[PDB]
Parts: sequence; structure tokens; C-alpha cells
Amino acid sequence: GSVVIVGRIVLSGKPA
Amino acid sequence: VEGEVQIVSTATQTFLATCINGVCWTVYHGAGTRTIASPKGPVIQMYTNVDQDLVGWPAPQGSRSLTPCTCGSSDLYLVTRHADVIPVRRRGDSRGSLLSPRPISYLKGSSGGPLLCPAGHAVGLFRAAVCTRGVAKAVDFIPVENLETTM
Repeated sequence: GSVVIVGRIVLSGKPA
Repeated sequence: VEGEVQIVSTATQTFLATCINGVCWTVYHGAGTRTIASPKGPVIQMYTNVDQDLVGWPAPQGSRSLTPCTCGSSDLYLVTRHADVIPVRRRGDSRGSLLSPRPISYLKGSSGGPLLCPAGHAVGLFRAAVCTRGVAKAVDFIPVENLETTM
């Protein structure tokens, strides 16, 4: 098996 | 927009990873010896340290590394996989007590996440929750000093 990245957290709260 | 904290996932379990100093760190009891997926095929761990419950791959795309704490502070903040911030007073090199204990479910899936000092810098990775009867009152963590030496 393998670890997959399913989402991300931005600590600064920076908007896209 | 890049994230310091990636939300990772095994077939059988889900946790977090924290990017520090260009490495993507997380807990051994979650990743094991696994590889992290990438758009070019599986990537292997740069670091495995079953002793400290720690693995590290190269930082993925869409990530931003966290800075190691130098604040020395005892007022930490745990970030959960829901992006909740939990204040924790530090008790020891690798132990800290929630300021307001939460159900255990609240902290669930949030290991491998960061403990930050007031400046936002990494103090450690959330390692395991210490519960009395389903109520997390404190946490274990891999102090960042461990990551820095593992390198």
C-alpha cells in the first residue's frame, strides 16, 4: 500500500 | 496557495503530516514504512525512526515548510485535521495538557499534525492523545528537536 494526500491545511488562512 | 499541513490517508487509517525543513513528517504508527504517492509514482521515506514514532518523505507539491520553534514557549496550540486550534500548556519535553479537555473524537485523526508556539512555529508533531475515560486531557508529541537531529 501507499500513503496518499487527500487534502491540505494552510496555517496562515491564506485564500486562493 | 501552499499548505504546511497535508491531510494524508492509508487504506485503513487517516492522519496528518507536517512539512518541516523540506521534509514531510508524520507518525510511524500511521505511515509505517509506506511510500507517499506522487504524480510520478510512489516516493520512499527519507527518514524512518520507529523509535520516536517518526517517518519523513520529501515535501510534496503544494506544500510550504514550517519553521522550527526558537520561542522556547510553553503555550502551544494543536491544529487538528479539521483545522481546529487547541491550546495546550507544555508539561515536558514531549508532553502537554489541553487547556480545555475535548472529547477524544475531537482529536481523532489529527496525529502527525503540528504543535505551534505563539509565533506559529513548530514545537513538535502531535503523536498520541492521553485520555481518561474518552476525554483527551493531554497529548504526547515528537519535539521538533528530534526531527532536526533525525536529519
